[PDB]
Parts: sequence; structure tokens; C-alpha cells
Amino acid sequence: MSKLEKFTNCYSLSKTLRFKAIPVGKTQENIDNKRLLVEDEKRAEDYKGVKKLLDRYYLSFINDVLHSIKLKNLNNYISLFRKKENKELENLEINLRKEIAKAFKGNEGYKSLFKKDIIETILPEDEIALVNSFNGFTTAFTGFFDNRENMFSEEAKSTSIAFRCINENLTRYISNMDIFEKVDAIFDKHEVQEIKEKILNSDYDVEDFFEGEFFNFVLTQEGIDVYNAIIGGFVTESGEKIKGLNEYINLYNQKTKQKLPKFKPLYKQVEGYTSDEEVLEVFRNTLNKNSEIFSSIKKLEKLFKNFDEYSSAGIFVKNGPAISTISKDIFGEWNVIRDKWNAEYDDIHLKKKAVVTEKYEDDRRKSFKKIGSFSLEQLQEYADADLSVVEKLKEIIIQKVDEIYKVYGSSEKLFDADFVLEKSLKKNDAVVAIMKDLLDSVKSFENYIKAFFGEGKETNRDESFYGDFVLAYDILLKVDHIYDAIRNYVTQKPYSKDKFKLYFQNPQFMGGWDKDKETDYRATILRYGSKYYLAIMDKKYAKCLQKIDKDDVNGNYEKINYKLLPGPNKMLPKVFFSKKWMAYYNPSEDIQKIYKNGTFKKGDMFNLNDCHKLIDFFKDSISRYPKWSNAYDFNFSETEKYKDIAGFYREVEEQGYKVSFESASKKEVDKLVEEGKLYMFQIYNKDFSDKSHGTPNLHTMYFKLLFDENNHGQIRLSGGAELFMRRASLKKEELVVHPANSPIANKNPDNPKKTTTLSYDVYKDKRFSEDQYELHIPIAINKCPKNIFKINTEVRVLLKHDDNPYVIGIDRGERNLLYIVVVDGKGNIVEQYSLNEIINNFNGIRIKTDYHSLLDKKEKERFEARQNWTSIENIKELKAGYISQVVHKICELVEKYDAVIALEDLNSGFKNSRVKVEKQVYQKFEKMLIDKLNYMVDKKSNPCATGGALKGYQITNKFESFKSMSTQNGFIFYIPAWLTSKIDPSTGFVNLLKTKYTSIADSKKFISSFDRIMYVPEEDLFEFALDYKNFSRTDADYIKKWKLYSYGNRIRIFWEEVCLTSAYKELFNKYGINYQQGDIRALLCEQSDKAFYSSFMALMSLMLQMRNSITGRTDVDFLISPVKNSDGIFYDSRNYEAQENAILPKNADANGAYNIARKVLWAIGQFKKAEDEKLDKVKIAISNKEWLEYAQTSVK
RNA sequence: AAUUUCUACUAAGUGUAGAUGGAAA
Ligand SMILES: [Mg+2]
Ligand SMILES: [Mg+2]
Repeated sequence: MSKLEKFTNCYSLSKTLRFKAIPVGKTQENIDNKRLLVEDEKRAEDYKGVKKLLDRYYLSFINDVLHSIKLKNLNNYISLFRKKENKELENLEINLRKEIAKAFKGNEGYKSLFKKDIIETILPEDEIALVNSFNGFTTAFTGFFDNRENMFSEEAKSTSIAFRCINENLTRYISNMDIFEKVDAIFDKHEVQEIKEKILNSDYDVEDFFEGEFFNFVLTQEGIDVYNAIIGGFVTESGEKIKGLNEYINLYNQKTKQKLPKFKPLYKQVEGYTSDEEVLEVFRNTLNKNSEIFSSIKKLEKLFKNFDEYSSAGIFVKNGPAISTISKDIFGEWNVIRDKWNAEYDDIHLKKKAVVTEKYEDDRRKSFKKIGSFSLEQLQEYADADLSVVEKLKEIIIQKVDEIYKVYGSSEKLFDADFVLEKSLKKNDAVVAIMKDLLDSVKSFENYIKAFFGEGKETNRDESFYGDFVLAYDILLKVDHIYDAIRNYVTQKPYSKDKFKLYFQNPQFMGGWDKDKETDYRATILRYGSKYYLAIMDKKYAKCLQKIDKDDVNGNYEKINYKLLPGPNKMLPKVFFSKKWMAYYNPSEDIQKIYKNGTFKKGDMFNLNDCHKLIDFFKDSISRYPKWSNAYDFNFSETEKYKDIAGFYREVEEQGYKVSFESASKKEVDKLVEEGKLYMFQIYNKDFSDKSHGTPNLHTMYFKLLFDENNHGQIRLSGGAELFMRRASLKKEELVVHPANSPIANKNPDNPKKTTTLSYDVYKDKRFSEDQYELHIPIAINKCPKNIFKINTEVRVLLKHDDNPYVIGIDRGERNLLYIVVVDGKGNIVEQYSLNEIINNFNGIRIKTDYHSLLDKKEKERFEARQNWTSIENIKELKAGYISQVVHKICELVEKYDAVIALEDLNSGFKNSRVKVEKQVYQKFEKMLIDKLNYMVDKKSNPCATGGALKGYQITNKFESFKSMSTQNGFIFYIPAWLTSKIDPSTGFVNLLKTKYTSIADSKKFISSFDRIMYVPEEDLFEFALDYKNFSRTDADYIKKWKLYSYGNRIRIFWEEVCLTSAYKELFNKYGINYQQGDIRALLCEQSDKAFYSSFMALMSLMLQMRNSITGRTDVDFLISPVKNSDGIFYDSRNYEAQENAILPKNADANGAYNIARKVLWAIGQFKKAEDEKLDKVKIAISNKEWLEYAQTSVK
């Protein structure tokens, strides 16, 4: 049989639809008469205004609660913080977090908050007219309620004002208290508390307000601003201009050796993209010469001009990629400080033992990550002698602000306020890109200086630096908000997706659908022939649909009808115990008591007989209930098979749906449209057309099978459909046209037909140049799933009873975009091809489509376009569509082969400089991938068939997070692809040796670590046998014995082509060696010049090098292995390229793909070792040692 | 150079192929 035969009735899915609503008859004229546009347009307009009023009264509410609660744990907290044990402090910090959570939530009203009542009465106390108009429209603000209930939880996020008031502000407060205790000797009694307090408040002393017992009092924003008035100063309502205490420390530069830390301010809490001239004006206003941005930049200039004068111990930079970046900047290469730290740390932890284990490696990397921040002193230690790296980075930011000065001096001409913008933003792209150069210069500077924090939480620190540092940084951070705002106004389309929902004076509109409650819902899907429509009714004619007949007038319609049934588990005890049924039934007192206790629910109170008699009471009460017994010919299953109540809840849930058609008539309700008493919109797409012949949307098929009589098992709508309204963006006159009868030269270079001539004009994007109606319809999938199991485990069960599991290998290549391989469950490769060309199996002749040549044209355009954001979004979404094509090809291969799917993990993965497909692109790839695999249906089949819309394939769980993709989602496998590109598949061979030349002594020991170097004249080759245990870090090998050989040729990057043996022999004849008397390793060691051994190191690098690519031409990018097979031949890619189906791979792409296949093959081999109850606990992530053993042994 | 929307087209001439889950910040 097949292996896809279990992945149906597993779990639910919710989605929606989006469709065109075509006005039919007098409907557009009638809404134009009755003026149903301006009011919800105005409602959408002042929805932001009343939102702002809600924020205003929310600040009123929290300021009302901001006077009451007093805290106690602060007294021990300030001591255990300030006393220079952190797990105990964190355990008490949990108590602090709980106490402030209680102080936030459990007090002071806290009731009429996110309901109807607040906007119904409280905010009334347009503005009153606006709230009256906004009544009963709370659904428009439910999202605001969910958005605005965020501040009171335990989230510790930016939303959390408890985190915001404690975790930074109290800490900075106590540190400022202690700094005040440090510098209180310079504070004079005439200045710092007499004039300032007796002007500001005349309240209690500043030596009172430096106590921890006043932070609870100054928890308000008034305390925040009076704190920052102590720091900096205040206008004080006149021209008095009071001083600040930080300014007193500033004027304590009279000793010219200040060395005092400042005071940190407090964090309080709580726009653009309209016009081009507007955003350029706000750009100039944010970025002018006397702007706060500019002056903070100048502050950084003076600060980091005199940066060399402070504490090297008290300065810190964090961990990240930027430390490797600054390794490249200071010393020249990438991981230099990294392996310097390994050189120290392995002197510490590594003993005199030579081998480094894998656990040593991963825990060493874990320690490297765990040290999240660094003072400069160990960095100077890893630096060599006479290297002021602080002066080095000082000169780096000096030349960075020099280039900033350069872009200023070349770009200030737009800041001429008298100069006017002449053309559009889409026209003056030169100065647009100039502005872009400004912003990316600032962005590169902030990412470069972004390491200069240390994220501490640290020891003693130059806070005299760090306070002014974060003072400049708070101004200079929101440049990103400015950046992506103006990037958005760059990247926006010529149109927009602006839309506004319409209610027609009905808050009870479009929620329920199937039930006879359309006097409130007032809308119903209609059909004639195969053409589907939407009919909407007025309040005065809500029961217009009663007087409808079939009546055989040769005009007939199809009224959607029956009863959906939502929420049965909550609906049934309500309707059966609301006294409208207590009065109709007896009711039985024993089952009333059993329900009001709960002895049928699970949780060690459950009795199966009590549950079953509750079910049979539900049976007889439902069969006696008229509105459900006369709507469903009820046929449940038998009583004794019911294990619980939730299963029968799903049975009544599936039996609460019978949607089909009433036979209506046509002409009288078209007349009711014409009289204005019917509102009438045609459900529309492109595939509703008369011209519709090809392959429509799967979503349209979904819509059809809402009314397929055989879809009882079961796909059906979700209630609560919406309808928005999209006006025009551009004008129909103002479009550029390709005319009737005109030879229009085609764009695809793959069709032999190159020019199109057709007999009607087409416009510029006509659907976007007019005012159109858009319906939005939700859809339900698998509400009552039958086959429930644990997914990945049952996959492993199928693999346990497998005989020969086929597998898809999935990887991006270098000159290839994507590559897919077919391999069996015994490592025998079946099929392989790249996916650069993309073919459609379509009615007449199949035609391929290459995205690769497209991307080459786009990179050419971006080279002659100076990398504008238009090109960036261009190539990004070209990738985004391309991968959507890829995954359709993927799942087509899945339904062909019933295979298993494995991909490069990025939770530990890396990228190597060549594949165009990004981490973000690949992330989008896998997310759309797992979404497509969350339900899999071929359109072309019978929808009722296995694979069709009834019986498709839910093979995976829903997406959780980017970090959640952890080695498995069922058939999905997030693979550590370490050491998987440069790898011999034909034998199982890899180099482990670092071939960068270090020393001549290193060269000589590298020679003598080999045991035999022998020229052979039979093959005209060179024998290179070796033991890996005479080499460092070769622990993962299993064979370790390899006679390397050297025929063929390779490519120097420089591209440059070199053949191996000729290069060897010319070096040996130039340095004077009879090479025909091996072994001569001591004779190689006998040389002394640097040139021979460096060139020899280079030649050895060529020998171990396997991949060559010319990187400009698609063809000549080849591979070559140095070690023969089990029968005496090795593998080159040029000897297996021109093939159709061989056992070999074809390139590095197929190599890595075959690697993936062998990883999951080993995973199945592990599954063939343990018990079925243990397969969940089976560790999955293969390591290098058993990986190479698998590679060397299963190679046969 | 058309589209419920997105991508590549122009497929036999008002579309073709695919992907396509929205409201909320
Ligand atoms: Mg189609
Ligand atoms: Mg397009």
C-alpha cells in the first residue's frame, strides 16, 4: 500500500477567503442615494482620534492608581544589589515581580476596562457626538483591548510598565543615589537644594529624595520629570533657567580632572508616510545641521576624540558577531580573538592530553557564548605588544565620521530650504539614493558602535563615560524608525491596499450565517446556474426572504440555508439548564446534582456510567428539542462506545451542519434589487468568467466544495465574514497602454513565439484604478478530527516497519538555485536535477522557466542601479515567489514518492558567501513549506479522492517560532549540515587539516606527520598514505588510512588553472630533487627557504582542494576527489555530468543533497535499533564521528 | 501586460501557470 495513508482527520485548520463583490442592478445607485459611504469612512477617520482619547483616559486611570500601593522588599533589595548570591537575588526578584504584578492588577476598580461599559459611559464623561456614533461598534476596538491589556502582565517586555518602572528605573535610581553619596561633598547648601527646591516645589529636601523609600512616591511621571529636572534643569515657567546637578558636575571641570559619573534619567511612556515633500521636510528637520541627531553625533566626536583618557577596566563591549567584525578590523581576519580565547581556555581546561573531544568543542563554544561581554584588558592581552587597540578603534570611528562628513559635504544641497523638489520621488531617484546613502552611513555607524554597550549588569564601570554614551544613544537610536519609515515610503507600490469595513447600521452583521437569524445577520449567499451571488437586506425588509417561491417561471435562485451550530460544549448546558428547558423537561434532580458537581468530567471524579447517562439525557433532550430535531435527521453512534463527553461533543458538532440550497425564484427579487429593497453583490474572481477554462484557484475550489453534496466529511465555512471597501489609487485616464492590434514583443526568452498581437487595449493595472468592493470569508477545516496520534513518533513507526524509504534531499546551490535528489533507503541514488529551469505540465507543450537568468539580470540592474531599495525588494520578493513555485514542485515529488523531507537547520547553521538564497529567504521558504504541508491537496485530482480536498495530507504541526524548528516536525528534519559541502561521497573522505601556512617548523612537522610520500611512475602519480592520529583534531574519523593520489587538475582562485603533478615536478626540478626514490620526506624537510615550503603548502592546499568553480560561467564548476574507491578509481564531476540516471552524484549540490540523505538514512538506522516506546526519546542530531563512520562503512 | 492578493508570464485570446489566512498594532 502507500505510506501517506494515515494523515487525515488529525487536527484543525482555520483560514479565510478574499473575493470581489460585483454590484448588480441598482445597488451602486442605491448606496449612492442612501449615503452609506461617508459615515464609516468618517468612522475609520476618527477611529484614531477616539483611540488617542482612550490612551488619554488610560493615562488618567493609571495616574489614579499611581498613588496608593507601598512596597517592602526594596529594603533588602537595595542592600543585596548595592553591596558589590545572585540566584537568591533573582529568587527575591521574582517576589518583587509578583508584588508589582499584584500592585498593578489586583486593585483600584480594575473592572470597567476592556468592555462596552468604558466607551458607553466613562469616556462619555464634539467628542461626545463622536462616541455616540461609535456606540455598539466594540468589535472595532476588541483588537485595541487585546493590545492594551499588555501592561499588567508578567511579560517583562516593552509593553510591561512594571518592568519599565522597576528593572531600569529603580536600579538607575539607587545607582544615582550612591553616586550622589560619592559626590555629595561638592554639592553646596546654597545651590543644590535651596534655590532649586524653593523654585520647583518648596517640598521635602533633596537628601530626602535620594532615599529608596521615596521611589514608590516618585513612581509617577511627575517624579520622573522632577528627577530629570534635578539632573539637567528646568525652564521653571520663566527666564530663570535653573541649573542641574549634572551641570554642577560639568562645571566641576574647574579642577580639570573631573572623573565623576553622572545621573541617568528616568523612562516615561507614550509618525509620517503622507507626502514626499512632507517626508523630505521631516528628514531635513530630523537631520539638519543643528538637529539633535547632528549635535549628538558631534558629542560622540568630542567624546571619542578624548576617549583615550579613562578606565580600561571599566569599559565593556558585549558578545555577538561584531566582535568577529572588529577582529577583522583590528587584526585582519575573522576568528582571531576567538581562537586566542580558545588558546587561553584550552590551556586552562585542556590538560596535557592531545585530543580535543566533541563535548570539549561544544562546551567550549557554550562558554564562548556564556561570556557575553568583555572588558578591553583581556583583549589587549590577546593583542600582541605595542597595540593600543583603543587608539585603533578610535581611528576607525574617526574615519567613519570623516566619511559621514564627506557625505554631508557632498549632500547638503537638498537642505537648502529655498531649494524645491522638482520631480517625483520615483523620478528624482538620484537624490533619493543620496538620501539613502546618508541613512545607510548613519546605520552602518550605529551598528558599528552598537557593540559599545556590554549589556551590563556588570562590575565596576566607567559610568562617567556610559551615562553620556546612552545620552547620545537615545537620540541616535530612533534613526532606525526614521530609516524604515522612509524606506517604506520608498518601497511602496503605485497603489495601496486601503480598505474599510461596512456595517450598514448593523453591529449584528455577518457573524452567524446558516441559522434562521438573517433578520439580524441580513445577508445570504445566492446562486444561479453555477454563478454565485451575495444578497443583503434592509432593516425595513429584513424578512423579505419569507415570500419566496420556486413557482416555475423559468427564473429560479438558490438561497443558502440550514443551520450551522457553533460552540456546542458551551451552548448545550446553557440551553438545557436555562429554565426554558427545566420547565419543558422535568428535569431530573439526580442528573442536575451530577452536573452541578461534575462527576462525569475527567480528573479522578469521572464515572463512565454517569457520563453515559448524561449523554443519553442529551440524546432525549435533543430529540425532543424542536428547533434542532426538525433541522437534523439525527443519527448518532451507540451509547456504550462513548468513552467521554468530548467525543460525542464532536459527534453533535459534526451533525450540527447541513448547508444546502433553497429553491428560490429570480425575477421578483431582481425587481426587489431594482426597488432598492435588496442589496446585491456578485461573488467574483477571474475564474468566475465565461472565459474560464484552465486551472482555477484551489481557494475557489474550496468555495465550490462548500456546496459539494459529497463533502460531508467535512469542509465548511467559518462564521463571521467581513466586507471592506477599496477606492481607487490612480486615475483611469492616467494609465499607459499596450493597444489593440499591436505587436507586443514578449518577455519570456523560452517561448519560441516572441511577439503578441491582440485586438483589444489593456490599461495600467485597471483593478487598481477604480473603487472596488471586497468580501472576506472565513473557512473551517477538520473541526472533528478522528485519527489522533503523536505525529513524528508515528512517522518513525512507519519508518520502523519500512523496507526501503525514499527520501528527498533539499539544498540550495551556488550556480544552481535549488537542487532535489531522489535516493532510496539503501543509499542508492535514483534521480537528481536542479530546479533553476521551472517547467509547467500544461495542456499542450511543456515550457521551462529559469529564475536564475532573471536574478542575473536583476543583479546586473542593481550593479548599474547602485543597490537601491527597489532592487532589494525586487530580488527579495522574486525569491519569495520562486520558492512558492519550489515547494509546489517539492510536494509534487512528495506525492509521487511518499518520501521524507530534510533541510539545513539554521538554529546552528551558517552560510558561505555564495548562495543567493538568504537566511531570511530560506526561513520564508521553510515557513511557506510547512504551511503547505499542513494540508496537502493536488487540485487536478478528484477532491473526494485520497490526496483530494476531502482526503489530502496534513503531515505536520503548525509553525511555532523561528527557533522552534528543532530537528523534527514529523516528515520535516532540520539537519545540522556541518561538514556536508566539501565531502567525498564516493568513498567518504574529507580533509580536516588547516592548510594555511604558519611556519617552516609547522611545514616540517606536517611533512613528518605523513609516514610515506611516494612517487609512482605506473600511474605517474604520488602516493600519500597517512594516519589521522598523527594529526590534530582528527577525532571524528573512523578509517583514518588513506593513500591520496593526484591525477587531473584544479583551479587557483587568484583566475588560474593548475595541473597537480606537473606543478609538483616543476617545483621538484626547480629546487633540484630526484623524486623517484620515495620516501623522501626527510629530503623535503632538508630544505630551509620560506618560498619552497609556502608554495608547498599552497600545492598541498590544491591537493586537498576538491571544489573548483570559475564563478562567471555556469558550466565549468567542477569537483574532484583524491582517493580511489574500493575498486581503484575516484570521482570527478566532469566524468558524470552528461548523464540521465547514474549511481553517482553530479556536483557539490548533489553532494550536499546526498549528505542530507545519508543523515536521515542514519536516523532510520538508529530507528532500526530501539523500541517503539523509545523512538520519541531517541536523540536525533547526528555528530561527526558516527557520521564519518556511517560514511565509511555504508559506502560498500 | 489583465489578476481576491503576491510572483513569473502572455499560454491561443478580456487570461495562463503556480503560492495565497485575514483584523490588530
Ligand atoms: Mg489559474
Ligand atoms: Mg506583477
